[PDB]
Order: sequence, then C-alpha cells, then structure tokens
Amino acid sequence: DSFVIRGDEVRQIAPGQTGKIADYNYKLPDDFTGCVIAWNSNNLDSKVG
Amino acid sequence: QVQLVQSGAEVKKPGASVKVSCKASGYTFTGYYMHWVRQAPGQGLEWMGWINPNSGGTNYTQMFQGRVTMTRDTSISTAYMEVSRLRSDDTAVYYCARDRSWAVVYYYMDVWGKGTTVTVSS
Amino acid sequence: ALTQPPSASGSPGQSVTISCTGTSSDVGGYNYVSWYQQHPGKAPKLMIYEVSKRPSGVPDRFSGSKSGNTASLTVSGLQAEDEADYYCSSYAGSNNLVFGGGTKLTVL
Ligand SMILES: *[C@@H]1O[C@H](CO)[C@@H](O[C@@H]2O[C@H](CO)[C@@H](O)[C@H](O)[C@H]2NC(C)=O)[C@H](O)[C@H]1NC(C)=O
Repeated sequence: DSFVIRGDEVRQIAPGQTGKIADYNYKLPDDFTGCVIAWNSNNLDSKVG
Repeated sequence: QVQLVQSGAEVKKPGASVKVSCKASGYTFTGYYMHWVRQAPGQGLEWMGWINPNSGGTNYTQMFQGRVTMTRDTSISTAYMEVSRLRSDDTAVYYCARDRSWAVVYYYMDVWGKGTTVTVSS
Repeated sequence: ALTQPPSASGSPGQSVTISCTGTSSDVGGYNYVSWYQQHPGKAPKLMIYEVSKRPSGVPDRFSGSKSGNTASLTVSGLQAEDEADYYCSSYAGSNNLVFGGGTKLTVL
C-alpha cells in the first residue's frame, strides 16, 4: 500500500490506534503482520501554496 | 495575516459581463468556504452564494441562480465570481467573505475583502 | 427578508439595543442567527455569531440572544468606536441566507 499523510498522523498508522486517518482513511487490523515504512517528503511533494 | 486581497474596481457597459477575483493568503485556502455577498451603495446587504475549494460544489440564491456562475482557481489560490449581465440594479461593491468554520457551510463569515467596486455605465 | 427596525439612539457610556424580527424559518426558526458590524467605507466583521457567543477579539460589552422569535444585539458603555450599521442574519432554510436591513447605532 502507498499513501501520503500529515506528519503528526504517522503514529495513527499502527494497529489499535484511533484518529481521523486510522478510522476514516486506512485501518490496520489488530492482527497485522508486516512493516510500516515512512519518510519525510517535504522537499519532494510540496509547493508554496 | 489572513487578509483577502481582492481585485480593483471595474466599469462595465449595461447587459455585459464582469468577473471579480479574491486572492486568498495566509490561511489554508483548501478548507474554508468562500461566500459571495453584495452591498448596494444605497442600501443594505445581500448574499449570493459560495464555492468551496475542497470540492467545487457551488450553491446560489434563487434570485441569482443561473444568472451568475462561480468558480475556483487553486493554482493562484483565488476564487472567481462571474456575473453575466451587469444590470444597473447590480451596481454595488462586492465582498468576498470567508466562513468562520473549517469544512462546513455554516453561514457566518469572519474576514471580508477590502472592497471591489462595480459600476454600470450610461 | 428579515424585517428590522431602522435605528437606535444613545450616548458614550450608555446602554442601547438593536433588534431583528421574523419567525417563519427566520431568526426565530434556527440557531445560526449571526450579527455583523459595518462601518461605512470599510468591510464589516462579525461580532456575534451563532446565537450568543462572541469571536476572539470581540469585546465582551456586546451581548446577544434570540429572546424568542426575534434577535437583540446590545451595547453597554459605548464609545466613538461603536457607531456603525448592525446587520442581523439567519439561515432561512435550504441554503438561502437572507440579511436584514441594518440599524445604524447612533450616539448623541
Ligand atoms: C442549493 O441547495 C438547495 C437546497 O437543497 C437546492 O434546492 C433544491 O434543489 C433541488 C434540485 O433538484 C430541487 O428539486 C429542490 O426543489 C430545491 N429546493 C428548494 C427549497 O428550492 C439548490 O438546487 C442548490 N443549488 C445548487 C446550485 O446546487
């Protein structure tokens, strides 16, 4: 899977977490087996306004 | 700074068209709605409609329905309001106004533009 | 539209009120009955939004409540800064806001 989320919301992508992204966008089940991988992309996916 | 920089005054012949722009700045332009509200120089204050940058959904009053079209431009973070026929009853200053709430249409506005005058000639 | 009384008197340091009337899905119908304050020659700014609350930066000397099928925005201890038009508002149902005429707060 692949997506772009806000910086403070990366803690939400984990089993058992709650929030806007974890409940309305992408939910990982409590029995999840796998790795969540993330990196900052401010200099490669953002523009002024 | 959440000031809305709005375009200058325009003079149009009767029956012709005119488009007015509001350049948003400072705040997040994508979320907050932008209503359009008119004030004739002789009297009162009247509301027309809104267009949200998050979706592009537009709604209007019955009075201006069909006669006026609204649109957004997220590239320059601005919204455009087009009036098809600049009738002499529509000589007014046109204020664009940001709704006070995040993603709901709820009808009350905090910050208003500096004033774009419009005139119908003779 | 919202029928509305045209004016209100006063003097610096006194009490005054401005009212807006109507009931059929009007200001008495719903709770989103915000008010605005408009000086001539400049944009207005909302001093009473939904029913009774005030925005940040608004002085607390203003007050507002529905008081039934009507509205009332008052001023206590007015000064030279508080003279302007005062427009009521409402939802009026089905995505069609309507404003009131506007009472000019004048101080003697
Ligand atoms: C703005 O919202 C109002 C509220 O629903 C819309 O009014 C209704 O539109 C439907 C469209 O088929 C009509 O069947 C209803 O009769 C309308 N209701 C009333 C009370 O008139 C209005 O169409 C919307 N405008 C836009 C441009 O989307």
